[PDB]
Amino acid sequence: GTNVSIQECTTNFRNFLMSFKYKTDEELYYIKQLNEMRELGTSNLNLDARNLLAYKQTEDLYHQLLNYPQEVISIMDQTIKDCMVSLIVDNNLDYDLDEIETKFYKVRPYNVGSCKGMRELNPNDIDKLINLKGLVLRSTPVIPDMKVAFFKCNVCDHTMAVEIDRGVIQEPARCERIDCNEPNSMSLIHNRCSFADKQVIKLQETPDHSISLCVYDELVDSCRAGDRIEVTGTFRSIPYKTYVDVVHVKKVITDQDLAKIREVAAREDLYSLLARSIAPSIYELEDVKKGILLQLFGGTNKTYRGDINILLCGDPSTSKSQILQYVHKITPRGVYTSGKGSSAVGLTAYITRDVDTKQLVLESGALVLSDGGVCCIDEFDKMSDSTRSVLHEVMEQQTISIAKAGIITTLNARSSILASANPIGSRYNPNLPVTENIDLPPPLLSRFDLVYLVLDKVDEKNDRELAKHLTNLYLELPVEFLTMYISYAKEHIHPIITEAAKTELVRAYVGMRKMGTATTRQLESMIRLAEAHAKMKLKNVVELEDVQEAVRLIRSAIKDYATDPKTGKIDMNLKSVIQRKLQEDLSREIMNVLKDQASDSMSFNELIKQINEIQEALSRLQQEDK
Amino acid sequence: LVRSLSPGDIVDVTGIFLPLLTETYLEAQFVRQHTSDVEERVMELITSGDVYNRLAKSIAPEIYGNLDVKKALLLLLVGGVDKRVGDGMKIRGDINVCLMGDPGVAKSQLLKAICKISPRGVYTTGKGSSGVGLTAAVLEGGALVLADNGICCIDEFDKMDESDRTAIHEVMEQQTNARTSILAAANPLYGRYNPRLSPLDNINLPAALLSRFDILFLMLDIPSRDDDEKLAEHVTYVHMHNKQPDLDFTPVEPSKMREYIAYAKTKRPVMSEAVNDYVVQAYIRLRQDSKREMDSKFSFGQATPRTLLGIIRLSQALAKLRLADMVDIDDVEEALRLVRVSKESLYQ
Ligand SMILES: Nc1ncnc2c1ncn2[C@@H]1O[C@H](COP(=O)(O)OP(=O)(O)O)[C@@H](O)[C@H]1O
Ligand SMILES: [Zn+2]
Repeated sequence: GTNVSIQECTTNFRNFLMSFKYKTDEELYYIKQLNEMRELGTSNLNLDARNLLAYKQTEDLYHQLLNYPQEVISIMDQTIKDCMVSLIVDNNLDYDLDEIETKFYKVRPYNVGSCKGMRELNPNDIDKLINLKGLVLRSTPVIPDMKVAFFKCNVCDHTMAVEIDRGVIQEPARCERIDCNEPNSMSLIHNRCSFADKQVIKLQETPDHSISLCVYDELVDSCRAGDRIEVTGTFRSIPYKTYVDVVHVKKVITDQDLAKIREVAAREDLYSLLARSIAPSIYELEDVKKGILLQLFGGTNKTYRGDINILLCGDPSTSKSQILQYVHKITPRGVYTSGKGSSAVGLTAYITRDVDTKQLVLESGALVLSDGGVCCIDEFDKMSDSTRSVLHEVMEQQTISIAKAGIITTLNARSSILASANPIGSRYNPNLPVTENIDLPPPLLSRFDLVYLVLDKVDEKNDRELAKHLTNLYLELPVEFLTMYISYAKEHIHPIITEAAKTELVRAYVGMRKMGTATTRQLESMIRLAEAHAKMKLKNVVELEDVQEAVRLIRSAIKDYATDPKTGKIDMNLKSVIQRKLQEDLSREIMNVLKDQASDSMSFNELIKQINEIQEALSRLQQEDK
Repeated sequence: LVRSLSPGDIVDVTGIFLPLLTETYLEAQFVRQHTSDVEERVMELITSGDVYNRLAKSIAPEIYGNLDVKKALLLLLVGGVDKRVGDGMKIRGDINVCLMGDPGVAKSQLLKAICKISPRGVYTTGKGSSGVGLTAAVLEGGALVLADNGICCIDEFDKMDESDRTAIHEVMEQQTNARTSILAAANPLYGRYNPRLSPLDNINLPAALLSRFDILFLMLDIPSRDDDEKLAEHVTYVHMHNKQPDLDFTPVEPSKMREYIAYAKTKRPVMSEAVNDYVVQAYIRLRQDSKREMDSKFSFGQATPRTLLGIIRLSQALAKLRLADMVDIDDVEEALRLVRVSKESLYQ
């Protein structure tokens, strides 16, 4: 039989429809919406199906409804019309009822509890209500299907209206007129009938493989290529192909977690803790910790994207593969790629026409699959020139335009790029300029936001610092919180640069400008990194402290202070006479200011701000008893 | 009975074999899948003693006396110890060794021997077979996937295509699964070696892949009357008699060699604080002096954390080879010995 009882279920829902609340949170849910639905000129309701698990009896209905979803929905349609009629004229709150009474309605639950996944379903689970999620790839054009058949008698012109029931066409045998009764006289007119839209949308399903979905009526063309989708429909396989008759589609934590987030947000060692906790296997590298982390935070997206990209110009023995391999896991799911093992087709796509669909179809490459996420490109120095040409438009407009035989179209591949590149030769050569140690053209090398020069020096002292860190780690914040933090930060914070932070950028950029390769590309990093720092701070505006720290980070990443302004070479070491004179001149002025004020002494905090606009110099004076 | 069968399962299935020509099929009815005994042999091995060298001496006695090289094979066959540190970060438990040398020295026989000894060994020559030898095809996995949790032996490594070597680098770095111990053999790029040139100049492979190796022994087919006299006598006796001329030594049979390696595989040695300080002291001592070796431009590679972690894996292997529950200093010194021995071939 049927688990659904016609009168029992409509009574059970009637109690739910008038008594449901979540636990001002105390207000009833649909006591408010019922009036709003009568106001609406819509033809259906997307029912808040998460309410079913939020109430006791509704979950019991769900298990009962698991095998009979159609019957209740059909009953709800009449119930909706009856609810409209009762609220309009029986409650005497409205009088516009004519169109509603004659027409037909539907209801769509959208947040039902998910099932045990696609591949885990069973032959008896066919025709049962399910809930799935996935990504839409392709869409078929509008396909009409028969609903009403129009027959005209070919000898007397009499017309009949015949409607299909359960997919059956019934040909009348004789004309229904009293006089004209010629057998088989009824004829079908193709273009006097009535049709309904049927569309097939292709979904890449990730169970709680790709499944070809199906939609009907107003649900067609509501789903388009690249849409992020959750499915509430019926798993189907009929005499046998696996497909889902989509009933509804969705186009898309505790307060204790908020307390946990705020504790890390409030503590002063926030940046220190993040570096200390992001990569246990990698020792120190404070700036590199700040670098990739700011890539994951990302800037703000306005219409101007925040896709920060980083080049690791380190020596070819520093753990950087140990990072990006680890980055691919910790980050929200992206794609791990190698420049050596990738091609222009491999990154972008292969696009071709389809006979059935009569419009372009795409086979997404590595780069496109990372749309909206993060991708890692190892062996960036070994990428083919044709493939490298793609990145120019990717890192300037996040789009790729193709114009070849029979195909002219543009795509979108908005993504973040993490790039690691060994120096030319077996090791970095500081005796040559930095731009000559990197095997990348200036047009491509300029558009990266951050370039990091990680060098390894043979120092016995620093060797023990690194060695004892690793050697004891393999004897004998968690990733769950870290991902929870990043997802929280990306979700909420959209900082806006303040007036004070804006003006400092001018002096910061001009200073690098007059030292010239300081193109306007690096000015993008002067805002992109600024927003990502405030987002980590969770401050809803970008602070000047974020601005100056990011500028310092760019300076430290490129090592400007250790780079020759003449030929671009790097100092190996990065007591001097200039240190002497500065200390001497500082000491001379301190001896005056300490006594020029109308006191024998003053606080050192005020003294520093008086002259800096020091501790060693005054300590030496104390040693000399001055 | 559904979902009792999965692809790749070696099973015994009972069913009704069912069908003017008639096609046939079977309706399954029942589905099933497919130590003191060896410890006594282990006790005999312990009774004989010299376990570290007996196994190395037992590795292909028909091959000339590359004892220090075959010792690397013993540790590679045993392998290191994996360390999932946490947060998804990984440290490989495999050992990679290269075998460079001139052609005609029959070095490929050791590749056959090691692959034969290992129960999960896959053998490969030159470029991948029809391209599908690497990665997978429309998926049918290649040699590297086939040798998962095993050993892959490659002859003429340098001749592999860029795509062939590209898949090699990912497995050498990520082990995906393609958890493999890589044993490579390659002829000199010029046909014959030139000691006056750097190893990178004499081979097609760059430093990016060679730095991923643990031990990088080089074979030089130097014509010397002294050495060749012993090797010729060694080989000519191998053809005359079905055993090596060193009849005073009784080699361990491959099954027992395999069993002890499997027995060793179960163990897990752990570092002590005494060896912990010794390892960092030896690392610092070797790294600082190795600067001169690279400055002389007459050494295979500079001392980097490849040496620190390489010894750690080798010391773990040596300790696990000795069935030791903890790592000792002599394993570290022996590991340091073999690493330093490998450089000696460049100075012939
Ligand atoms: N600072 C470091 N922290 C941890 N491991 C390191 C460090 N420097 C080198 N290593 C080790 O050296 C090896 C080299 O790997 P890596 O530098 O990531 O890529 P590549 O082998 O291409 O240089 C790795 O196994 C890594 O564990
Ligand atoms: Zn008629």
